[PDB]
Amino acid sequence: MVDAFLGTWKLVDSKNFDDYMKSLGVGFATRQVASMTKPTTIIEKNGDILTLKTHSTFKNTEISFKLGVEFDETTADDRKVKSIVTLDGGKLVHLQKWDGQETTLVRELIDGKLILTLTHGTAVCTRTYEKEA
Ligand SMILES: CCCCCCCCCCCCCCCCCC(=O)O
Repeated sequence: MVDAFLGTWKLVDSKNFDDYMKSLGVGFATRQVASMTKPTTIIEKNGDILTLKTHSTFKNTEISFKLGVEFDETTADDRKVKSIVTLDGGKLVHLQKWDGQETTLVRELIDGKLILTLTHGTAVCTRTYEKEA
């Protein structure tokens, strides 16, 4: 049900990522490098386990999860969170919880592009990824 999300994706547009990072308490120097970084996101499946890799010249991350089953995660900015990823309205919705805080990472396909919407506090960031062959 997730299959159109699978593959290798490259960042091609970013709006309000600094706002999002600052809301999370990321320091200025990290925000500065991150603002010029273009990650590659690789989404693969093996049975109902999904692996999501984010690779860049700055930070790399990898998570594996079953849809609808909570997992522990340590984010790129070193938050230790309780996470769950589900399909909702055809969107891949990743909710992270820690210290009573929450943030959502929502992925939706629009005209073949992967749109990642990141919300924390009032900050709303929209990052667009395009498929690599
Ligand atoms: C792994 C590369 C992530 C993007 C560059 C480094 C950012 C580090 C500080 C902010 C981390 C916030 C949580 C992760 C944001 C992921 C954004 C994305 O996948 O495009």
